[PDB]
Amino acid sequence: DPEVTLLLQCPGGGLPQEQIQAELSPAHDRRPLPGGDEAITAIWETRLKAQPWLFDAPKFRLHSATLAPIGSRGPQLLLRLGLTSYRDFLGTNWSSSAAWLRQQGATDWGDTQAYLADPLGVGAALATADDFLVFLRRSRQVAEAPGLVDVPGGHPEPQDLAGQLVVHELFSSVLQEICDEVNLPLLTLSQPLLLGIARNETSAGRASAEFYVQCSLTSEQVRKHYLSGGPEAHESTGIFFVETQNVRRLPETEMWAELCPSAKGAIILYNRVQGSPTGAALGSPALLPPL
Ligand SMILES: O=C(NCCc1ccc(F)cc1)c1ccco1
Repeated sequence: DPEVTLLLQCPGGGLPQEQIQAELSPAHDRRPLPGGDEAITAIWETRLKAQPWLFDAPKFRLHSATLAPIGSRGPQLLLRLGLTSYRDFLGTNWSSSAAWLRQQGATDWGDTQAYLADPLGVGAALATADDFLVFLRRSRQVAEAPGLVDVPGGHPEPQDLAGQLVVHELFSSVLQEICDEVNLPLLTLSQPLLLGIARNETSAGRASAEFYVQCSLTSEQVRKHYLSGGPEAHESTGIFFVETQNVRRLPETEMWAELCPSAKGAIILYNRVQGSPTGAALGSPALLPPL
């Protein structure tokens, strides 16, 4: 799967909010482009002159994520975050020249991402009360991965002492994206666990934080809520469900070729961190069938 790389796999079946620190610092920002940020301004001008209803928005930038030694007390993850924007994204990661920016970043800074916006995404492995994961079909009109299968998620917008508020907005944002797109009540959702971070190599390496969320509704109830919103209540064109039993071997199915890179990241991390039992009971052949 060359289109996705794992940057982080969380321990202990995934990390809760209270175990994560953020450092939000202008040291974690994109570096100015070698020939100047005028190239970004020029792409943005061209785009607004064809689609003048477009608007910019701030985004978090992922610089890096350091895990503590396993089994330790205290905070288990440090996220190093800067600030970027939708405009910077369109001028770097989504540029035809994005691979040239990665090579120049390697040369100048020893960092393939130094010249890339790299806005941070969130996604969820969302499980139902009857043990299915939730999948969504993308419109055939979107710029990236058109008509592909996705999971719930989005790209959160800004507004350990500013740090704890930033971790809170990240966890809050994945629940809000579930409520907005799947049309579920907030009180049917568990507090999220962070499974890990995955990079989309088809989008010049921009990362997404992948979470586990449990819903108290059945697959049939989730479907009713999604559909009862009508076509205008969601960006996706359909919803569907796969038994958690069957998610284990999804990379061997014809579905795998239809999954967008960030959804592949969510499913790989779900299988490694929530699946793959460690103990004698769940590890026994009748509960963990060989092959
Ligand atoms: O609108 C786009 N993507 C929506 C998701 C998103 C990605 C990155 C972001 F920074 C903010 C939102 C798009 C245009 C060209 C390539 O993708």
